[PDB]
Amino acid sequence: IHLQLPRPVCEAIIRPVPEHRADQELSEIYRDLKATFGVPWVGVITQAVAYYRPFFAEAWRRFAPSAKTHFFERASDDIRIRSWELMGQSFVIEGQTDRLREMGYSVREIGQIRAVLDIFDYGNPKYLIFATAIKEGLLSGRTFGGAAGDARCHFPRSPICQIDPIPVMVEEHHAGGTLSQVYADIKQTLQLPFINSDYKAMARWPSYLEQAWGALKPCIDTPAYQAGRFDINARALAALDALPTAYRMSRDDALQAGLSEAQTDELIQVISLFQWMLSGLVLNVTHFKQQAL
Amino acid sequence: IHLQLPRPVCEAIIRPVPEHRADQELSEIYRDLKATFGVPWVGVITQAVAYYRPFFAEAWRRFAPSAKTHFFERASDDIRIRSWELMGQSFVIEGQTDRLREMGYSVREIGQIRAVLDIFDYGNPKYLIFATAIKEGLLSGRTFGGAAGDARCHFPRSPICQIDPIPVMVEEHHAGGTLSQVYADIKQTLQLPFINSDYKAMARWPSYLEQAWGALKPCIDTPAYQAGRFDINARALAALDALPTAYRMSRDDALQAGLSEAQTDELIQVISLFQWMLSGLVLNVTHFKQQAL
Amino acid sequence: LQLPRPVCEAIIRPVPEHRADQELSEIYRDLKATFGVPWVGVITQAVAYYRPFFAEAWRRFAPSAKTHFFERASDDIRIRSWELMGQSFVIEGQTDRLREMGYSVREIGQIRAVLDIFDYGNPKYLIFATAIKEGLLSGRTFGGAAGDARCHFPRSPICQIDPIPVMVEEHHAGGTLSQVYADIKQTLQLPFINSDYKAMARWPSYLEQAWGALKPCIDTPAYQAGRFDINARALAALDALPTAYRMSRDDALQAGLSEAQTDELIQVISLFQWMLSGLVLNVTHFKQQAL
Amino acid sequence: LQLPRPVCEAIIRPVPEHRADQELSEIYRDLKATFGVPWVGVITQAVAYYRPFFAEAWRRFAPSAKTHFFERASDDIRIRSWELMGQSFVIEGQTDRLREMGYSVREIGQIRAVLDIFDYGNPKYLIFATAIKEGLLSGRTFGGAAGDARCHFPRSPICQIDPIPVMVEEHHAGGTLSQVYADIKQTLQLPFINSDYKAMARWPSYLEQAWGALKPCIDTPAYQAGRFDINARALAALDALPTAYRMSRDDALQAGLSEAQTDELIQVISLFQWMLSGLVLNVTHFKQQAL
Repeated sequence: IHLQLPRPVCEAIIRPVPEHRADQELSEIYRDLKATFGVPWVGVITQAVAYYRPFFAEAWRRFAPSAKTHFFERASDDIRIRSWELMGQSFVIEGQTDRLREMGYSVREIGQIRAVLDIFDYGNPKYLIFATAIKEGLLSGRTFGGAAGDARCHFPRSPICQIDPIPVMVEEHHAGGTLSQVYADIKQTLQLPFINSDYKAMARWPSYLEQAWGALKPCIDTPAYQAGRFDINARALAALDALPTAYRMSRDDALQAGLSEAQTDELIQVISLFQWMLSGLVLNVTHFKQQAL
Repeated sequence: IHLQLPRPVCEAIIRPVPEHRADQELSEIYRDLKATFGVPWVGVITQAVAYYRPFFAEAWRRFAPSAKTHFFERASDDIRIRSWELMGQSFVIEGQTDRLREMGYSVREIGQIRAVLDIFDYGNPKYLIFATAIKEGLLSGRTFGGAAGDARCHFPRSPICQIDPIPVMVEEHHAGGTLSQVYADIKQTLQLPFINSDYKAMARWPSYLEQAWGALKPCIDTPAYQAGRFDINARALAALDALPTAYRMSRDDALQAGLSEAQTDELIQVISLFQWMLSGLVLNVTHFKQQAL
Repeated sequence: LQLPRPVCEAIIRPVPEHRADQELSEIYRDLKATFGVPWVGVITQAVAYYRPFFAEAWRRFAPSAKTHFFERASDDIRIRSWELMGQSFVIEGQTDRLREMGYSVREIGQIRAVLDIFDYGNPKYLIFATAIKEGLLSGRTFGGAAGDARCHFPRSPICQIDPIPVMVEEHHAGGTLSQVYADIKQTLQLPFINSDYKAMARWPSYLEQAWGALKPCIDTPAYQAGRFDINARALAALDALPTAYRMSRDDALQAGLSEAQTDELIQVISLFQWMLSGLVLNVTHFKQQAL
Repeated sequence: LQLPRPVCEAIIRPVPEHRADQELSEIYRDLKATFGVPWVGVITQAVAYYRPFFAEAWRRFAPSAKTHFFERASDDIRIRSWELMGQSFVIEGQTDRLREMGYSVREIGQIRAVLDIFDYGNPKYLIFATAIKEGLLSGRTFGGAAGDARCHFPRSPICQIDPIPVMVEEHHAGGTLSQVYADIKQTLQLPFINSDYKAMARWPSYLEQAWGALKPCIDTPAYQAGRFDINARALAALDALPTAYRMSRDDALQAGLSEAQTDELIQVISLFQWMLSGLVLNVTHFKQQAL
């Protein structure tokens, strides 16, 4: 009837290691991840995988060569583009700029809000593709990519990037009552046990987040949203298949790296949920950005 | 029975021009103020005076030579020191670092909170002395300072400073729900129609502000707080008398700058309230800082 | 295949960012923000002397600059340059030699990051320079076709616009540094020193090294062919601008320039436009050295 | 009054910030954050070679460094230097000549901000160097008296620590810059180039100018006398440290150094401690030139 991306089962407890808690050793991997993706934040996805640290270190080591490439840059960008395309076609997204002005937001402040949205509009596809690699590698045991056709695919990615500062994020333990209820609403509506970095950064401006989320919420899990989400997911799987450097990181690789059988089961649930989440997050950020046009 | 600083009458509307709204010309004055004070934010006191822009520009022009001096640095610093001294002596201020940890705050986060408190602990004395200059100059029509004394008083101040970026502040139009309630509580308790930059910056961590304000609130307008406040105000007055470069900015000077009689009356009420406010703010930040030791 | 240097008797008058007044600095900021780069090119500094033309040219060009199309066409020039220099030249790695000179791993990383700025940014300036020159010379209207709707989408968001890279300006320069600059000017046939070399000059012994290895490649047959190819890419980009660009001699008059000033501008932009195809190759060479 | 240069056979082995490993970098960071300065002095880079001693000495000195007393005593040294150079020399302004060389208002602003960094921080390094040296030479316990309780209060909090100043390192330098560096070494009797001159060297023509104006003042009678005075202030600051500092030869042994390594350290710190009184005067001179 319409394409619907099924949410996986996750009973595993999720234990993200935030940047402000990461020890020196973890922080160096975090630094490399941000420098390579060219983003100023470590994804909650990668924070959660990092709990299984030796797996995280090895999976990053193996994925990183592909992430440095022209191919990966383009594949990520094309997902941003597809999202923009879908949401523009399927939804009448009224602009919120006048409404924000009426609330008292100045031109500069709205500019700052846009800039925060741009960070995630750029970065999230990269996280989506990485999460997809981690999940599919664990589930299938397959070796992905490394076909090396067009030589330009292996060229270095477009070199510029913003890696500082970490965006201002209102963590759950920072948050007061009213903000906690918006977080609760987002969690329930999106079927997640965590608050994404994106929403926490928007929450630097609580009345903006309330507005932006309130306009998005009715679109969630409409047929068009759901079909679009499925499409974004398919794009991410297609990118995994075309990685310029082969990626393999199976259960046995996880065991080799020092995970137990039980941790590996747990990790599979954790990454599956994050991977599913990420196609939705891409569409959501696109919606926010188009609202603020 | 004990020294207490009378709150002036202000029925005039306060119209601060925030840094995110200031036009090009005002922003240049704002930049010079920050560079000269050595602080990363424009005070709400100076924002409110800036509404009367030709007065603000001429008053800053006349005060700036003094603010650049070794004297001003030392006099401001001595007010910080006096405040530290008074609050230490008069109150049993229990450390809140353990509670913050229990609430989920990391070592790095608590460090960031302290850094924010330091900005205001350093800068507020300077704003206090300036507001005192503006108020007394208008009320008295007197010429303050300019005495030949110790040549070293005219030397450049301690040269290092911190002027970027503007602290993250949760503006009233940013706030939602419970933060506005905390803001309401602060306004009513401190008898102010506005929220200070200091509390808007603490509000970056709403649960921290709630704790810090809760611990401070019972101290407000105890005899010891009030007597301390009076002493801080007295130091401010003494500093004005010893400015190394003479400052005069009377009603007549205000009229010559292009203010109307009615604007000058309004400005007098406005500055009087801020001047009064600032002795209290200094004690409050000291309290926060000692809590967070 | 060969790009002949144009004739330029006109004096070039860059307005550096550290001298630009408030109004001009606002246009400079917008340029940087849109291109997503931390520096104002000497190309745009020189055109800024003709301020009413500069402001209107930017006004007309900026809508295209903000697009996916522009991001991709600029990126494809960088890719092509990488491809050409890789195939056409044996470019020996210089990292070992840098280390032997006392450069640490972190310093070499810093040097690479400076190179990446220009590697990214120069194609954008090249296309803009091409737009200005051909607009003036031909009076034609370039681009503006609907075509693929995605071409008009906003470009890939993220950018680095601060700080301005540390540049050793000519009046900063001492004796031997002035001599490297003179050599560069002579060899490249330019009356000015590019931002690229000035930034490299923050590490004088590094600049000498890198320029040293590049210099014998300049104006070899393969370099010239490569340069011709890069120029052709810039012209193709201009023909496919998603938003129409027209800015003729007559438009220059309407913007506030006199006829004589327009004629001078034409000489100035022609020199810079020619220069930029070569700068792209040169930075690509530096970058491959530093691999 | 005169201040003799100590004998120093020892090789000085600074560990620069761009080479420091993770462990040392954390001490460097705490040093900068406590002093409130954006660079790690060469004094501390050299002592860092004796890392077990450096870590313990800093551990012992840091509680004093954090205080109101230390902020004031350091500041009073800056003031005294300002005072002395003002009285003892006719220092001609150089802003006009810099402008005439092509420096803009903003560039001269940037130059002044760099000088301010060292004007602020060098007295702190001087006092620390004096503590290390005298601790080792005398074996005494310095300070630790209660006295005025305000002396133990935390220092004026605000600080600029964030970007390391751009410094043209000796291996960055080529040609004529290496000559100016050699002149500085010979004139000041040092085997190294201070962070302050390396930062001024970001503008090579400015450094030549500023050094050229200072040089005839070096080791005149009024300069030597002022230097002696600055040294004596540092010694007084040490005697009044709010928290006791003891770090003897025996402490050096307990910290992990051998006896021979301690003998060498004593030579190294003695040379730096002597250098620092001179550096304070020099930066004061630069700063008054640039008014």
